[PDB]
Amino acid sequence: RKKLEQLYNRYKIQQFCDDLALDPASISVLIIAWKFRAATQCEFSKQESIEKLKAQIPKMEQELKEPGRFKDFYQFTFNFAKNPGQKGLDLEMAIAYWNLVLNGRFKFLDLWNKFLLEHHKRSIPKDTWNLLLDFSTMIADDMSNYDEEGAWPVLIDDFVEFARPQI
Amino acid sequence: ASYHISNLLEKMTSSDKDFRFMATNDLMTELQKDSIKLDDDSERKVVKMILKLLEDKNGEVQNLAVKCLGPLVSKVKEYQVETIVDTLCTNMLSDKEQLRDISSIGLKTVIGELPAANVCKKITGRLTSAIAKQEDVSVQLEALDIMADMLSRQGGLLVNFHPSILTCLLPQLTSPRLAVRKRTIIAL
Amino acid sequence: KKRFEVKKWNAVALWAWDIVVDNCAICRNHIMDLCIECQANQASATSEECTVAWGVCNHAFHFHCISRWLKTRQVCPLDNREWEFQKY
Ligand SMILES: [Zn+2]
Ligand SMILES: [Zn+2]
Ligand SMILES: [Zn+2]
Repeated sequence: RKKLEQLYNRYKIQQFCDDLALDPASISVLIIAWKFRAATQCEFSKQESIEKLKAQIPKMEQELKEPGRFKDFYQFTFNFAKNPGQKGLDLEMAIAYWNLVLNGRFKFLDLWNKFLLEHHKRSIPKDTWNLLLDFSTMIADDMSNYDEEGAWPVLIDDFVEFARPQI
Repeated sequence: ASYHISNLLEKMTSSDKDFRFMATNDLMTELQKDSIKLDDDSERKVVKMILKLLEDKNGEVQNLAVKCLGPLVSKVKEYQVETIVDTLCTNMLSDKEQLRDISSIGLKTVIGELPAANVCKKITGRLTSAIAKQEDVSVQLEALDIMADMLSRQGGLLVNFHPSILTCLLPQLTSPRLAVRKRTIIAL
Repeated sequence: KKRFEVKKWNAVALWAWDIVVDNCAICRNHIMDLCIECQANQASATSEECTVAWGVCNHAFHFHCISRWLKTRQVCPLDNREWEFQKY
């Protein structure tokens, strides 16, 4: 109610997140940015207790990982991490966010990451990102339920074909 | 139903090629598969719309209408067949070459579809004057080709019109153009 | 060291409108260069298909530009009549 509105004024970098010794190369900063509906990186305006901010991390980390809301967060990550001047996300940046966001949830994240490096030297479109999470959810260890004539992009099916012999 | 036919007819004049191509394809595929309870007024509008579309400025729509003209004549009253034949015959004499080609292709498709007697008699009556020694070589070639195709498709009928066909074909043997001579030889 | 003389010459030439052949009407960029929306985004599969599109009226336009124009309007911008694709 009072003394909290001046925190932004004095704030107006890890120093911005000294409440919990947070780091810019972490999940929590972009989770907070999603909670603050930031258009892009380091985009803040005037429109948006210290103990409350400190205790926020456990609870909304616990809550965000649940399905449904995590879908919205994953959809928002594409627009948050993309510059307004280009529709396609850069390869290196997309790989970095794949490492950061899908840590452990994707069964074959390590294998999928090594792909599209020596073969697909192009940017990633928006449709592949949207369907990647559904593909990860539906996939199995044997990878025998996949269909080549379905509604999947030409990248997912070629990755499946490439990774099929090695298992 | 009548609503579907009405909406197809209305959208056939949407000035947009994609709309004009989809509605014509739907009409063709509906006529090709047991069109149900088509009222005489619907036949009139469909015939008029197809005849007008034959003069469209895009080749795809004209070609689709030409293909659709075939399955159309399978189930229509004879009077519409007669007026379609008459319209094709008078458009064959038009100065525009595209109209001549479109009418010739449509007439060939109609002749191929037909296994009925008066239609062939009217076509032959028109072509008898068409083949006569005039100043239009292309019209003579098209009429000769059409009559040759008609004779090849069926020859049992037209028993009383054969002398007129021979009388019109005979003078064409001395035409200066050799293509006319070969075509009239094939027709004979 | 020799003498050569020509008796006759046969040549073939192509004619096109000079107003739009040098640069597209929709976008002032060069006809052989990429379009406006194909230059900001240059790491996509849509940047390897930006070619020239011709019509019946011998008007040259970028394929993406004419496709976008033919989404709300169905007339060629320079001659004001129905546009039909002829070659790519
Ligand atoms: Zn382009
Ligand atoms: Zn352009
Ligand atoms: Zn034009």
